Amino acid sequence: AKQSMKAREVKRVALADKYFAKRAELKAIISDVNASDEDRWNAVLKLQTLPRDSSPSRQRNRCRQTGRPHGFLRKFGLSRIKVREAAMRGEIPGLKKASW
Amino acid sequence: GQKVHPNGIRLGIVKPWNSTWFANTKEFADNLDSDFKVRQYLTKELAKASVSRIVIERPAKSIRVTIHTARPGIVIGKKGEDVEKLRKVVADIAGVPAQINIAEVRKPELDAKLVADSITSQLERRVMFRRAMKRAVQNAMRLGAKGIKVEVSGRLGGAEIARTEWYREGRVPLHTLRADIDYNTSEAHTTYGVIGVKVWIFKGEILGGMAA
RNA sequence: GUACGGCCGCAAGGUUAAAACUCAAAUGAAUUGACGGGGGCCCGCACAAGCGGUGGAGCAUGUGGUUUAAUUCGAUGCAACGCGAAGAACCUUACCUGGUCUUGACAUCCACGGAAGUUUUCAGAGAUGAGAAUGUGCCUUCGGGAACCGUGAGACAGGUGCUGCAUGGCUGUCGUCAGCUCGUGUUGUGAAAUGUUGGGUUAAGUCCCGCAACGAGCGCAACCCUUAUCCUUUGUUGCCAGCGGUCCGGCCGGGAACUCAAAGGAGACUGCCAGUGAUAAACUGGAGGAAGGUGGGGAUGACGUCAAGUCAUCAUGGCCCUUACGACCAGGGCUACACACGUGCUACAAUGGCGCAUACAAAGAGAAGCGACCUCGCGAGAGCAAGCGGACCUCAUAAAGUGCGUCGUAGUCCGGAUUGGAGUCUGCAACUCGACUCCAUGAAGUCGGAAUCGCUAGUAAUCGUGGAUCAGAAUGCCACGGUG
RNA sequence: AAACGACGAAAACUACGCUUUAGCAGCUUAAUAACCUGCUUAGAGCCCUCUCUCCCUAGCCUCCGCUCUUAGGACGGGGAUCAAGAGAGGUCAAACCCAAAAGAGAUCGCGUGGAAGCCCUGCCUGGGGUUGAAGCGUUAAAACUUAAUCAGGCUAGUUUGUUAGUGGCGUGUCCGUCCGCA
Ligand SMILES: [Mg+2]
Ligand SMILES: [Mg+2]
Ligand SMILES: [Mg+2]
Ligand SMILES: [Mg+2]
Ligand SMILES: [Mg+2]
Repeated sequence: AKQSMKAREVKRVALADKYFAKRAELKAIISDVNASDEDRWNAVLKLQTLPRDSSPSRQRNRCRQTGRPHGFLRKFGLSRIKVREAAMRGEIPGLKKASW
Repeated sequence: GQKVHPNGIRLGIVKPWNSTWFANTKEFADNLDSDFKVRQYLTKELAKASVSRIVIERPAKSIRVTIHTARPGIVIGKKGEDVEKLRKVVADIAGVPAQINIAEVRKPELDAKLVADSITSQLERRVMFRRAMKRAVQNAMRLGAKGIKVEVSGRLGGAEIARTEWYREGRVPLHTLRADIDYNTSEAHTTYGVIGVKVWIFKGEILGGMAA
C-alpha cells in the first residue's frame, strides 16, 4: 500500500484509457497485411515515442483496498488476505465456507 | 489465532448477511468500497448514538442502507430532517440514488457491538476496568441471554503489559452449528495505548435455520 | 560428640564432657506440579506386513554458500527450504547505475489568474523543459461560484526504515490428541482431595456399573456440505417408454416412466431376532435392507505450549529521516555459480516405444471475452470470420482400454535433453529473459549405498482433462473423473 | 530473578426519568420480603413535542403529460391565540404501510421536398446526398433518400526542369584575391 506506487497505477489507467482508438487502429493496420511498408514503419515509430508507461499491458493489476501486488483476483478485485476478512464478515452476497 | 471466526461459519445457517445484492465480477470491488466508506462515515457521524449493525442492498441501481441503532433521536434530529440531510451526503458518496432505513432495537444490550460499547468509553474516561467488565456482564445477563464471552487483550485497565483476559457466564458454545452466535470486536484508545474487545453472544437454540 | 581434663585399653580408640565464634534459620508429616538411566496399560501407515517411490541420471523452480553493483525482503529441526511468489523481459518489486527536485509522486489549506482541455514543433535515452495552433463547458447582485490546472511559503507530506522482545489482527505445530475447568456437597485442623478414579467398551471424560458424589461449561458426536435406495413438484436448451411422418437424423407431433435440472421429504435408529458379557453398556455373527453398527467423504482445531512467523496485506504507542531513508523515469540485476540440499516431472524398455480403425467422464471458464466454420501452413498459427452473460456456441474426436500390424532385447525406432538456424503466439521491445513449432547432432541414464517417505479401498499406483495468476510465461497450486 | 491481589462495599445514558399492578426467576424445607431481576399490559400523577377541538374557504385529486372537466375516496388551501378535552409518539421523519381514476383533446418537443457548405476539388460552380435552410402532422403523421457528375486562375506561369545578378555568417575566431550553395 505504498503511496508512491498507488499513483503510478492510477496514471497507467488515466493515460491508457485515452489512447484506445489510436492504438486500436494502429494495431489493426500493422496487423492487416494489406498495408504499405513505409506507412507501417512511420506508424510504429510514432507509437513507440508515445509515453511508455501508458501501455495497457504495462501495469500490474493492483488490489483495490490494500494494493497488494500479488494474488489479485478478478472476481473480487481484492487480495486473499482482504477477501478472507470480507467473506468472513459476510459482505459478499453468497460466500459461504464450502464442502464438496 | 486458534478459534475460527464464528460469523463466517454461521453465515449460511441462521445469521443474515450485510451485503446481498447482485453484481457480476465487475463492480463488487466498487460496491464493497462504497459500503465500507458509508459504514465508516456512519460510525463517525453516530459515534454518540449506540449503533450495532449496518446492512446494504442494491435494488435496480439504487443503494439502500439500513442502520440498527438504539438512539435514533440524534440521527433523526428535530423536525425529522437530519436523516434526510445525511441521506443527501450518503447519496453523494454512493453516486447512485440512495435511501436509508432505521431499525431501532428495543432492549439492545444483547447486541454484540452495543454491549462491547460504552465499556470502551468507561476505560477512556478511566472508570475502573473491573467495574466496567462486571457491569457489562450483569447487563448482558439480565436481559435473558444464555451466555456472553468477551475477550479483552492489551493493557487491562491502562496497564503496561499486553495481557489476555476473558470472562464467561452461562454457556457460550462455538462448535454447535445451530446456536446463534452474535460476534463482534471493538477497540479502545487510551493515553497508554490501544485495547481490543471481542464479544461472542449465545442467543439460544434456533431450529429451522432461516425463514424465521 | 570436638579439645582439654579423669578413668579404662598393648594399641586402634571407648567413656565423662565443654568453651570461643557464625547464622536466622536447621527440621518431620502431608499435598500439587515437575523429574527418574522406575513400572504398568492404551492409541495413531507409529512399527510389522505389504505396495509404490526419494538418494543413481537430464531438467524445474526453492534453500545455504560463493561471485557480483545488487544477486531484491522475510521464512532457518519437526512446525522454513515447488514457502509468501495464483506465473520477475521494461513496467515491474523493495536491489544496483547515471542524471531532476523540495509543504515534493500522492493528502485538507489561503491570495488570486486561467474552463477543463485536444493536435502537433523542438533539446534531451529519459527524468521535463520551452512553448504554439486552440477551447472559452454550466451558473447568484458581475467586492462569482462548483469542477480542473498554476504559482508563494507556512499550516503539511512520504517512508516495502527498523522494533512481531510494545501490539492488534492472522497463521502453523503440539492436536480432531483427548483432555482442560467450574457450582454445590462431602472428606482432612490445614495445604488440599472427590468428582476427573477403578472393570467392561469405544474414535472419544463415548456408554454402563461400582465408588460422596451430584450436576454444569469449553469439550466427543449430532445439528452444517456432498454421495449412497426411494417419493412428489415443476419439462427447457434435455429423454426418446409407447405411437407417426421422417431427408435416418429425436428434426418435430407429443409426453412427463425414466437418466439429467433444482425444491421439499421417506430414509440406518442397535431398529431385530441368537451368542458373549455383570439378567448391564457393548462386541460378535444373520435377517431384512440400497446401505449396518459412525453407511461413506469434508469444514468445525477445547484451556493452554513454542518472547513460534509476518510492524513486507493492513493498522499501530513510542525512534527515525523533513533540500532526503521522501520523491523522478530509463538500463541492468532478482533468472548468476568450481558447489551441497528438500520436492517433483522426465526415462531404465517386451505390461515397453512406432504408427493405422475404435470407445466411455465429471466439473468447469467466457462480452478490452469465449471465439464454431472455411481458405492455408510438414507443423506453430496467418487471413476471412457464425453463434453465445450461455442444459443453446467455444475451449474439447480425452487417454489409459480395445482389435490389428510392426520392432526383438540392442545406448535400443528406448531415452529428448544440449546445439546451429527457421518462423509462430504474445505483449511498444524476448542477446541477459518467455513459450510453441517442426527439419537437423541426438547427452546423460540402463531400477541406483547407507539411509528414507507415503499410503488400510474405490485408497495405493497409472492416464488424461478442468480451474485460478496473467499481455503470454506451470514438472508448481487447486480440483475432476477412468482404470484399479 | 522477578507476578500482587483494597472501596459499582466512589453502578458514570436513564433508553425520558418519575408512579404503580399480575405472574416469572436467583435466593431456601416450602415460601415470602427487600430488589435481583428482566418481562405482558393497565391508567394517570408529572414536566412534555407534534396533528388537533379556532374561524375563513370548499378547499379538494388525476388518467394526457395542460385544461371547465369524470364513479370516487383514507382527497384536502390561508391567517393571531389556545379555555378544557382527544390521537400519536418521546431530539420521529422519508420506506414498510391502504385501493384509483372517466373523457375531450391543441398538441408544443418530435419526423419536413428542390438546395447552402463538404464529394474531380487545398479558394469556390456543382441541381448526381442531405438538414427543422420551404408546405407540413398525433402519443403520432400527408413515406421518402450527408453520396458516385468529366473538367476550370483551382498552394500559382519562375514553388515542377533549363538558368542569373548580389537585397549571404558560407569555411578550425578568422581580415583573405577564392573554391559553392539560391
Ligand atoms: Mg499502546
Ligand atoms: Mg573423643
Ligand atoms: Mg475405565
Ligand atoms: Mg445388519
Ligand atoms: Mg500482465
